[PDB]
Amino acid sequence: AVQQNKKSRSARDMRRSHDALESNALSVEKSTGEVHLRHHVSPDGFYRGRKVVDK
Amino acid sequence: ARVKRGVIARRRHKKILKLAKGYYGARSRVFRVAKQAVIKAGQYAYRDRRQRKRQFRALWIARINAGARQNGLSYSRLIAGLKKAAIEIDRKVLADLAVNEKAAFTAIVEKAKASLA
Amino acid sequence: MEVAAKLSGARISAQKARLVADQIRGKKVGEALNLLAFSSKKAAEIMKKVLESAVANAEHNEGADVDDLKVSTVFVNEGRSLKRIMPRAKGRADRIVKRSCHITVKVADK
Amino acid sequence: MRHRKSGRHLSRTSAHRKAMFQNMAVSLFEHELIKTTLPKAKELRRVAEPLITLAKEDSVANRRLAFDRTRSKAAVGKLFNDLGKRYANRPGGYLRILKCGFRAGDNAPMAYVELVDRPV
RNA sequence: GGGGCUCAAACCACACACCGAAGCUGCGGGUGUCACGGUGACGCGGUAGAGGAGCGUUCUGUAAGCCUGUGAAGGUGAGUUGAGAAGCUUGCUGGAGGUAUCAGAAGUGCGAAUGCUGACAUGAGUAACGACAAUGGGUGUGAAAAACACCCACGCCGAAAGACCAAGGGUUCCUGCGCAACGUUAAUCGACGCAGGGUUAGUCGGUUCCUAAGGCGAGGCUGAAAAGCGUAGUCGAU
RNA sequence: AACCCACUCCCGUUGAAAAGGUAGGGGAUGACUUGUGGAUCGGAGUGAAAGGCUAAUCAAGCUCGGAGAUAGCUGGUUCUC
RNA sequence: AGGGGAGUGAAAUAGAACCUGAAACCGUAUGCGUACAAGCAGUGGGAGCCUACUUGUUAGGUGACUGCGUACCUUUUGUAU
Ligand SMILES: [Mg+2]
Ligand SMILES: [Mg+2]
Ligand SMILES: [Mg+2]
Ligand SMILES: [Mg+2]
Ligand SMILES: [Mg+2]
Ligand SMILES: [Mg+2]
Ligand SMILES: [Mg+2]
Ligand SMILES: [Mg+2]
Ligand SMILES: [Mg+2]
Ligand SMILES: [Mg+2]
Ligand SMILES: [Mg+2]
Ligand SMILES: [Mg+2]
Ligand SMILES: [Mg+2]
Ligand SMILES: [Mg+2]
Ligand SMILES: [Mg+2]
Ligand SMILES: [Mg+2]
Ligand SMILES: [Mg+2]
Ligand SMILES: [Mg+2]
Ligand SMILES: [Mg+2]
Ligand SMILES: [Mg+2]
Ligand SMILES: [Mg+2]
Ligand SMILES: [Mg+2]
Ligand SMILES: [Mg+2]
Ligand SMILES: [Mg+2]
Ligand SMILES: [Mg+2]
Ligand SMILES: [Mg+2]
Ligand SMILES: [Mg+2]
Ligand SMILES: [Mg+2]
Ligand SMILES: [Mg+2]
Ligand SMILES: [Mg+2]
Ligand SMILES: [Mg+2]
Ligand SMILES: [Mg+2]
Ligand SMILES: [Mg+2]
Ligand SMILES: [Mg+2]
Ligand SMILES: [Mg+2]
Ligand SMILES: [Mg+2]
Ligand SMILES: [Mg+2]
Ligand SMILES: [Mg+2]
Ligand SMILES: [Mg+2]
Ligand SMILES: [Mg+2]
Ligand SMILES: [Mg+2]
Ligand SMILES: [Mg+2]
Ligand SMILES: [Mg+2]
Ligand SMILES: [Mg+2]
Ligand SMILES: [Mg+2]
Ligand SMILES: [Mg+2]
Ligand SMILES: [Mg+2]
Ligand SMILES: [Mg+2]
Ligand SMILES: [Mg+2]
Ligand SMILES: [Mg+2]
Ligand SMILES: [Mg+2]
Ligand SMILES: [Mg+2]
Ligand SMILES: [Mg+2]
Ligand SMILES: [Mg+2]
Ligand SMILES: [Mg+2]
Ligand SMILES: [Mg+2]
Ligand SMILES: [Mg+2]
Ligand SMILES: [Mg+2]
Ligand SMILES: [Mg+2]
Ligand SMILES: [Mg+2]
Ligand SMILES: [Mg+2]
Ligand SMILES: [Mg+2]
Ligand SMILES: [Mg+2]
Ligand SMILES: [Mg+2]
Ligand SMILES: [Mg+2]
Ligand SMILES: [Mg+2]
Ligand SMILES: [Mg+2]
Ligand SMILES: [Mg+2]
Ligand SMILES: [Mg+2]
Ligand SMILES: [Mg+2]
Ligand SMILES: [Mg+2]
Ligand SMILES: [Mg+2]
Ligand SMILES: [Mg+2]
Ligand SMILES: [Mg+2]
Ligand SMILES: [Mg+2]
Ligand SMILES: [Mg+2]
Ligand SMILES: [Mg+2]
Ligand SMILES: [Mg+2]
Ligand SMILES: [Mg+2]
Ligand SMILES: [Mg+2]
Ligand SMILES: [Mg+2]
Ligand SMILES: [Mg+2]
Ligand SMILES: [Mg+2]
Ligand SMILES: [Mg+2]
Ligand SMILES: [Mg+2]
Ligand SMILES: [Mg+2]
Ligand SMILES: [Mg+2]
Ligand SMILES: [Mg+2]
Ligand SMILES: [Mg+2]
Ligand SMILES: [Mg+2]
Ligand SMILES: [Mg+2]
Ligand SMILES: [Mg+2]
Ligand SMILES: [Mg+2]
Ligand SMILES: [Mg+2]
Ligand SMILES: [Mg+2]
Ligand SMILES: [Mg+2]
Ligand SMILES: [Mg+2]
Ligand SMILES: [Mg+2]
Repeated sequence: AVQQNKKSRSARDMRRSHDALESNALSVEKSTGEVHLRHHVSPDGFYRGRKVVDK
Repeated sequence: ARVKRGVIARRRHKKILKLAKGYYGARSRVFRVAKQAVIKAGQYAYRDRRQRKRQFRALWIARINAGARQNGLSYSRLIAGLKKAAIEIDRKVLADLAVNEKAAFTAIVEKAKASLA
Repeated sequence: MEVAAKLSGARISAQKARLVADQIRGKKVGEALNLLAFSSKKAAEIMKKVLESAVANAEHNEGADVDDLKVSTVFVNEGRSLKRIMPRAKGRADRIVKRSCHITVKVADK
Repeated sequence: MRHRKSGRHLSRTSAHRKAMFQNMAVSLFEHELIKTTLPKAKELRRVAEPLITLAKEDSVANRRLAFDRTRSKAAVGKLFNDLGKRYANRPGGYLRILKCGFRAGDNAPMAYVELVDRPV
């Protein structure tokens, strides 16, 4: 099936009112000061104040 | 002599689209829909120049009716008395006195009652 | 102040790229960069290079400081589109449009 | 429904699923630290942890059972000789899983599986 | 038509008042016909259709004129003027041409023709991403790696999904340098871009020798003309 | 079995495909299948005959001309008073 | 790739997809309206708010509430159909 009348500008923009994106949970590593995702290893290799992967 | 239509066609569309300002959707930005809206808006404007005279007279009557009954008289008995005495003030001025110059409206009403009508 | 930076012919659609652009409008430059560094969207990687260079333009050309700045203006315009052909069933052909956009970021101490 | 049901299909057949977790466990006992998807990392601890418990008692019966489950001669040698002796007094929980981010290619959540007391 | 209506807000007679149209009157304007020498009177819904009067566009004369870099046409706002098509004056853009008045000629006015050509919407960030043999780690390079290379381990074909001739194609083959577009994703990779290189025969396949079906065919026989058939002959591989 | 064919079901119908696929199915030393080259064609050819086939076109191919055929039939026909 | 300066030029919003650069279409910014309200989306009436200035018998923007109101073309005896 297909539309009988084309949708308007307002009709299609009302449908997109639920398309806004969310923001993640970012924490600051207390020892150094790097910003990482919450509950994730730092981009440097730190988690909860400990080297874990040494790059 | 070949004639090109580009320049006079553009001025003719722009006259219609300028009258369609403030309309909704395609009625103010595409010519085909805007032309019909401008024609229809001119039919209503012609017709509502007549209704405007009807709607205001009905408003004046409804307000003289309210003002006459505060003085103890209906609208139809007031008009009969006013024609009977001599008075020929408009309905537009009678409705204005009913709201603002209430002490002048009272004198006119008791003049109409004194005409035994 | 109001230093700008533009990226023309960004190889991504404007509707896709405008979802990211709404996240950083009016925010400070310091925190708008974190929000883009931890985003899964592809537009957030393209728009992170435009913002990072709009800050650099405010440094070399206007002697500003990163702390004072904030994203005063950001918008996404359309661009040229490439037109291709996609073969469908029963000998039919469809037209594919590959869309692009222009990304513009302005920073200002004001 | 799937009330009180255990396991993950992971869009693989049972033979594929069983064969993939052998490779991961065999690689883990050799490198001590691997990077995989988070859903796969959580299904691996139900395979690689019962193998370390089995190696705490060394006997012909146990090594044959371990080789039937990890068909790798080096992994049977690594167990019974390095692990199981290192973890001789650990009441379970021999591996640690840490979220690390998302892949560039498809945005899949990744993880780090490692052994708890690595020599590093 | 609804609310609601019972000495009615129903019905039957009588009476007085009011509401009520673009009808009639009052006031101010415009027009058609007729009459008189600006007044007077009667009119002024309208399809097919008949009759009358005009606006605007392109070119030619008026014009070796007039306007114009102290800013032409064109574009975009505002103000104003007519009963209308329309005219006029100015702000900004533009950067070199325009044409008063009165005449003459027309490729002379678009919303429709499942009209023609370009551009762009809605569906919609929706279906789909092409066999359901199958992938997991480590390392390297790199701006960046699920997909590139190497290693360890898994799977699949194996009278094929391996190898080789003929047809067909035509540089797709190898190396260095690249990633815009092409590859239904990314790409550092490629049958992609640029530049260089690469194919060696007495015996292999052709050509050369011989003919089949068939073709052409000196003379010839036939046929308005083009031409048809065919002898000697010479082409034609499977 | 290879090879040639197309009886049934389901899927697919904007298809992987302008006629396929997976499961079963018929013939399989012959009135068989197939490669290469050659012959017959538009009121003409060919046809174990279905008005079937003659380049995804067939109760008379395609292409260019007569040609802007003809259309008592549909559609459309552009500024103002 | 693309940009921010600096230079050339009378002029780079004349920058090589380069004179002018309209419309559909897509955005950012400001003013007002909009989440108890039913329909060709207008018009008659009309409050409040915002801006400008000659400070309210003015100009511009918006339009709460309310009376009336079923597009255009064609073909028809007749169409919101
Ligand atoms: Mg609909
Ligand atoms: Mg419709
Ligand atoms: Mg319909
Ligand atoms: Mg909007
Ligand atoms: Mg949405
Ligand atoms: Mg036009
Ligand atoms: Mg409006
Ligand atoms: Mg508009
Ligand atoms: Mg095809
Ligand atoms: Mg589209
Ligand atoms: Mg459970
Ligand atoms: Mg099996
Ligand atoms: Mg009674
Ligand atoms: Mg009247
Ligand atoms: Mg009248
Ligand atoms: Mg009069
Ligand atoms: Mg008339
Ligand atoms: Mg009349
Ligand atoms: Mg002239
Ligand atoms: Mg100027
Ligand atoms: Mg001209
Ligand atoms: Mg001008
Ligand atoms: Mg002007
Ligand atoms: Mg010149
Ligand atoms: Mg002239
Ligand atoms: Mg014409
Ligand atoms: Mg028209
Ligand atoms: Mg048109
Ligand atoms: Mg038409
Ligand atoms: Mg018309
Ligand atoms: Mg159509
Ligand atoms: Mg049309
Ligand atoms: Mg869309
Ligand atoms: Mg849908
Ligand atoms: Mg869905
Ligand atoms: Mg889907
Ligand atoms: Mg698939
Ligand atoms: Mg498919
Ligand atoms: Mg595939
Ligand atoms: Mg691998
Ligand atoms: Mg790797
Ligand atoms: Mg893959
Ligand atoms: Mg096998
Ligand atoms: Mg060849
Ligand atoms: Mg090539
Ligand atoms: Mg190659
Ligand atoms: Mg290379
Ligand atoms: Mg690609
Ligand atoms: Mg890239
Ligand atoms: Mg190449
Ligand atoms: Mg020979
Ligand atoms: Mg012969
Ligand atoms: Mg011959
Ligand atoms: Mg002869
Ligand atoms: Mg010969
Ligand atoms: Mg020969
Ligand atoms: Mg031969
Ligand atoms: Mg075959
Ligand atoms: Mg057959
Ligand atoms: Mg059949
Ligand atoms: Mg069948
Ligand atoms: Mg079946
Ligand atoms: Mg069979
Ligand atoms: Mg079959
Ligand atoms: Mg038999
Ligand atoms: Mg032949
Ligand atoms: Mg022939
Ligand atoms: Mg014929
Ligand atoms: Mg028959
Ligand atoms: Mg026949
Ligand atoms: Mg055919
Ligand atoms: Mg015929
Ligand atoms: Mg013919
Ligand atoms: Mg014709
Ligand atoms: Mg003829
Ligand atoms: Mg018509
Ligand atoms: Mg007109
Ligand atoms: Mg300009
Ligand atoms: Mg352009
Ligand atoms: Mg010039
Ligand atoms: Mg230009
Ligand atoms: Mg525009
Ligand atoms: Mg807004
Ligand atoms: Mg209520
Ligand atoms: Mg409300
Ligand atoms: Mg509604
Ligand atoms: Mg409604
Ligand atoms: Mg109103
Ligand atoms: Mg009004
Ligand atoms: Mg006002
Ligand atoms: Mg209203
Ligand atoms: Mg109504
Ligand atoms: Mg029609
Ligand atoms: Mg009919
Ligand atoms: Mg009928
Ligand atoms: Mg209707
Ligand atoms: Mg309708
Ligand atoms: Mg009707």
